[PDB]
Amino acid sequence: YLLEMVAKDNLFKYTLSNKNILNENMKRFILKNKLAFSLQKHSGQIYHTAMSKKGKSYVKFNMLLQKYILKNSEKFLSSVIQMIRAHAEILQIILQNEDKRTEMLKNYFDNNFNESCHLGYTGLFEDIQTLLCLRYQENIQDYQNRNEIIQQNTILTSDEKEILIVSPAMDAIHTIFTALQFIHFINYNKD
Amino acid sequence: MPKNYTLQNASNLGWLFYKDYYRQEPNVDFISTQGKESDTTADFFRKTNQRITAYQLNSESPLVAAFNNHFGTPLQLKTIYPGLITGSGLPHQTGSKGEFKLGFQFDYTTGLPYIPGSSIKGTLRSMFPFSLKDKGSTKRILPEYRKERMEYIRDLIIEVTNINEISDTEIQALEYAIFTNSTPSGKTIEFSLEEKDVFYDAFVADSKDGVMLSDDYITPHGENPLKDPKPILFLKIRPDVTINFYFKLCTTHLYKEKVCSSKQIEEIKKQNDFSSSDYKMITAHQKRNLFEKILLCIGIGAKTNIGYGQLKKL
Amino acid sequence: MKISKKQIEYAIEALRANNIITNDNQYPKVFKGYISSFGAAVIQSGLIPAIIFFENEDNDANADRHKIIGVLKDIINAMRQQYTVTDATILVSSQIPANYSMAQYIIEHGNTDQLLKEITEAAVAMKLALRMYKSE
Amino acid sequence: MKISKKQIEYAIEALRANNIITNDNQYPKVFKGYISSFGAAVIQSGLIPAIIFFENEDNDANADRHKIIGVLKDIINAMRQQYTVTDATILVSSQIPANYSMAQYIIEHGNTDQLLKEITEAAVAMKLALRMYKSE
Amino acid sequence: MTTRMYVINTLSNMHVGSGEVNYGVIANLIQRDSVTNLPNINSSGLKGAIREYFKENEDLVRELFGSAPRDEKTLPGKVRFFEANLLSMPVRSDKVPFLMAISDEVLQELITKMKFFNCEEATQYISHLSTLLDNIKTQAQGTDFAYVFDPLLQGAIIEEVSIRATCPSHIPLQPSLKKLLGDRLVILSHKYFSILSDDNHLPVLSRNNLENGQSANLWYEQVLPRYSRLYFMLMDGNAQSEYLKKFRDTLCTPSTIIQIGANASIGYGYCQISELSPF
Amino acid sequence: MTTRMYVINTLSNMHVGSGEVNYGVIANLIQRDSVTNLPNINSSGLKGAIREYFKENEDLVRELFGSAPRDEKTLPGKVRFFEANLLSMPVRSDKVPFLMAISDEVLQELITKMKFFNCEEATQYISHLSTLLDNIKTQAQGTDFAYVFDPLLQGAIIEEVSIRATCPSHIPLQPSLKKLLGDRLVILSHKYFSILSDDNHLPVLSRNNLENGQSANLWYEQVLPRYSRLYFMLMDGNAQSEYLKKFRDTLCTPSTIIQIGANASIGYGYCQISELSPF
Repeated sequence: YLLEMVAKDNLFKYTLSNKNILNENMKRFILKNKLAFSLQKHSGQIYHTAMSKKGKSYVKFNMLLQKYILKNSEKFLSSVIQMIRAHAEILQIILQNEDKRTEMLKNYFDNNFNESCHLGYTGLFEDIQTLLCLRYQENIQDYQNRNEIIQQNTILTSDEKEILIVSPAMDAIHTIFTALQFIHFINYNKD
Repeated sequence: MPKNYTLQNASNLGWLFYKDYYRQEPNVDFISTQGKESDTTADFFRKTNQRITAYQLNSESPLVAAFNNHFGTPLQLKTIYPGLITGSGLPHQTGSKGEFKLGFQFDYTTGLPYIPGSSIKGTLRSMFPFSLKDKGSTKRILPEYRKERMEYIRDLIIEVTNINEISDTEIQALEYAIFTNSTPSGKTIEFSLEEKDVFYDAFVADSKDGVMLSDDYITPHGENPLKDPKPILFLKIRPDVTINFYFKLCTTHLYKEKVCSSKQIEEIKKQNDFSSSDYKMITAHQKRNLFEKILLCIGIGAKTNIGYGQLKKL
Repeated sequence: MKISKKQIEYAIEALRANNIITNDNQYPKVFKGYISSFGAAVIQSGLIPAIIFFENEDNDANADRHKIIGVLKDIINAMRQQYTVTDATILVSSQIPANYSMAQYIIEHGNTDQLLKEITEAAVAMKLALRMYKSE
Repeated sequence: MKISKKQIEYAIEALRANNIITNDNQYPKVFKGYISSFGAAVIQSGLIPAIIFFENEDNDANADRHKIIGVLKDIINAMRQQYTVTDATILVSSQIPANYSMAQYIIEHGNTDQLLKEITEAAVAMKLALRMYKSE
Repeated sequence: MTTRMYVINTLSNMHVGSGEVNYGVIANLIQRDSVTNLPNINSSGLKGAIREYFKENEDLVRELFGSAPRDEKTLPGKVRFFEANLLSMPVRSDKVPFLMAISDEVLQELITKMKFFNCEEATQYISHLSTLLDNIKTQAQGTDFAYVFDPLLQGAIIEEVSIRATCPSHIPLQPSLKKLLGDRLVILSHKYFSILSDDNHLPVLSRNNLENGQSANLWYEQVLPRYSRLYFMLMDGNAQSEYLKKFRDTLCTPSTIIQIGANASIGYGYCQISELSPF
Repeated sequence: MTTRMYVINTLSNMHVGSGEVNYGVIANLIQRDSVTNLPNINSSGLKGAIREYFKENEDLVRELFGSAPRDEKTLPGKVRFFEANLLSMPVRSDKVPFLMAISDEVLQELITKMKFFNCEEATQYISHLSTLLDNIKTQAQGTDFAYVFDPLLQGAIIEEVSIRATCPSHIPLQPSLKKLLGDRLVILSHKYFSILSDDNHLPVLSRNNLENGQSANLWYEQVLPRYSRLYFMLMDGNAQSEYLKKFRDTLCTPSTIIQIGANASIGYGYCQISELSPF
């Protein structure tokens, strides 16, 4: 499922082809070169995201995973993870503010985590900010016109529109959140 | 009850001055305008003021002995005769005649007159260069203020300790360590519990052969020299009264321009790189000497520009 | 201690009634200091000394300083007006006579804690209500 | 009290509107403390005393503390808009007039339960939205 | 060996500031108990102060109080600190400088706490405090009272002209109870004690901030009067005997003074802690 | 014999966290009932605290509470722990230091729970509680009420809700009802109790963390007032009579104190458990 209907964007094509919309205008919005992964921990919690392997977001993601995963010595903060989840709407507003997006992201990550212990994790914060901004830019480039035209479609049911319309900012936030949770899941031992 | 203020037979001075002062007697009026100016009210307040200023304190008083036991050895100074005034701004007046129109600072539990440690801290810091905050209404006064206070504190430091050279940064660090127990630029220093300057409450310790409280007049003649002046009555600490100043002070270590704790200074000394020209020390004895010189220079209390609350050595 | 909105309403009405807030919703600047000084005197010296000091009208002060005592009486009267029958058995619900001296009223009624609590309530209400207005 | 994104956008617009955020995305540092302390003042002193304290313009504050009350009113007014108008709805979707001060509005309109909830949520949105800007 | 009662004798004024915005006269008020509205020290503040005193002994602090806030591992605290409820408050008088004020309800709360917590020497104290309480209630017969246990302190004005002291010559005050509650002890009705211990009657201190000799700010501070007595319970957990003995010996020595509350640099809140002496 | 009612008498201020991010003034909030929104202890917390008290008796906890979280074998617990709902709460008063506040809806809920579960001494308690509630409804006649049952408590004020309690002379308070609901008991309407028990009227305490004398953090904690009373049902499964009897004897011993909630090292949430006394 992850390879077919998520990584290869076969949800979009299949859903449109079932209702016989398809057509060349929508086919040019089909996206490929994507990585999709899910992590089902022993409990039933799924961490599932998809990202483009074209562009700088993938290389920043790989460098972050190389950086903050301990070997067998940059330090990792675990409370940023719950900040991403809880403050997702605020991060969406900050990302959608185009003119001052980087400045607002830095100010938000500085005003939160504004304590003495957080001075040692400035590298993590700025890495997260840059990766999130890159992910949002690639997301908007890949999805904005697609979402706009899907919204205007006159035969699609609201359920299909909702499962097809991908929010550019929340998907980037979720990608960063899942990357951070994968880092924490690798790092933390039950000791 | 009469002289020799003791824990056994004596009324609380603060209670007499603030609570029992304006008590209603069968034939005393100070509500109506006639009552406040009548001589019956004047006699009532005269009797109350006599009761207030009819108390002595012995040298070996158990209260002062307990203070000495609790707060360490005292710094004993004597009162010049303007008198000593503290807590003057407290509200104490009804518009009557013969009453004390000014507030006084009395310890609640003991009733002995005292100077709160905050007053001592502020008076001592007021002659240090960094006692004024930048704010923005201070901007004009700030440069001159720091300059004169730097020169004064520099001469005092060279006087009291065996240091032949100090700097503005060193003076800043010393002042902030002494009063704020921190650094001039915010962040704190890992100080020991002992390494902390505490300013206790100064207490009246000995009224040798007389009472400790007196009554005094300030008569502000108005801006109209052709109108009648206002006699204002208040309560002062008598001259030649031993005031015990209690402090808990430590030794300050200054290496280079920064203040160091004892734990840091031990490692700094043991380092293969060291400079006696950079390591400065102010002993707690020399700190107490500095505070004593400041107190002798400026004094304590209210109306100090008029002279109230100036001291000599005992 | 929490000041009720009803107390603030009574304070506003009393400030307007004893000609403290002008028809332009402004007050003389010295009355804020008057009210702060009254609160400090009440806590430090006592109810009788503070009320006697601020009930004076031969005072050569810059404004009509007895107006705060008048406002105090108005607020206390409004407070006592809304007393319940359950409260009237324990508290003195009688309306303070207008011409009657406030200090004399306190003295003839002892020095009960009820009057002290009412005075403190009304003083804080006066403070807040004055803060609600502009000081020209 | 979960983060309400719409209230966050309202807070952003109101912070820009009441001249708190400069053209460069910075604000006077003291406003952080103002927003943080307003909620505590409301909880442990009462809504009216807290509003009166923060609405005063005769204060010895390092900045214009009364701007936060205007931002609060703007957020509340924005919330009164986009209220589902129906016969069963408790909420009063009547906008607060600009000429009325916030303290008067709660005094004259004596249904504080709606106003208290709206003011608390608006203050939370204020504090959460102030963090997007530099704390100069 | 588990639960112990300690009496806090404050050598100076104490300000354990509550987080409170009072828009009346007193800007800074002190913490009051959530139930009886009497002045108290929150257990967190007491634990912090005592931990600050013992900070030099890393082992003792780690074993008794727990781990530091900034630590990779966190260690649960072993010793339990209970809030310090007010026991005796000095009250100004005319015959004597100050008497130690306790209330019948404060005594009832003390007896109830001793019964519930099972202090070390609780049995005899409970018995004699109870007997004193029934004697006082039998004498009072419902009316308000101010009972002193020295015939010389008769007619004393307990901080208010309304509260006059009388000596009931049937109630004996045992020497150990005098040691616990104070030398010059007056036991008041709850109405009288609540009048004497409310926000309008507690001692207030005036402070201002000067800028180049000119006043910039002005505020009033509420303080707990000097020589006040507060009692708190200490529970020994599974702590080591050696560290516990060192802690108790240091805490209960006459030369140990602990700073509790605010305004440490200006002398506020210096206290002596004394263990409950055998009856 | 299966279902018994246990009353929780808190000796300290209790804080049972809810794990809810408030984003407002009070970061740390206490647990509240799902339906009535009254402060409560989740049965998981009750079970954990009582298990922690009995952790020394490994056999008893294995038999009654079940197997430890890390155990190769799993053994389901036999005793059923029900959530502790607020019964009575201390409210500030003037005549007395505090009153025991209960609402008529809380009494109705207690009657309903005793009817549904059939506690051991349910019949007499239900009868007398229903008679009391019917008398209260007859006296009030649909209005807002505040009724005290000692004639000395007439006119006692509730500080948070500025009302004074009346004395309905027609209604008797049986001594067992006094032992269950608390001494100095006041019964008031649901509106009054809801205002008394909301987030704005519960005791909120300010706390901070100091680093070398500098404040690092600042947060507000709300607590359930000390001397509050809570009731919960205990249903025994096929539990062995020996371990069950030992459990009841140790739980209801006056020497037994159980810590439920957070802030244990600062003495929060220490309680006594007692059974429903025979009527």
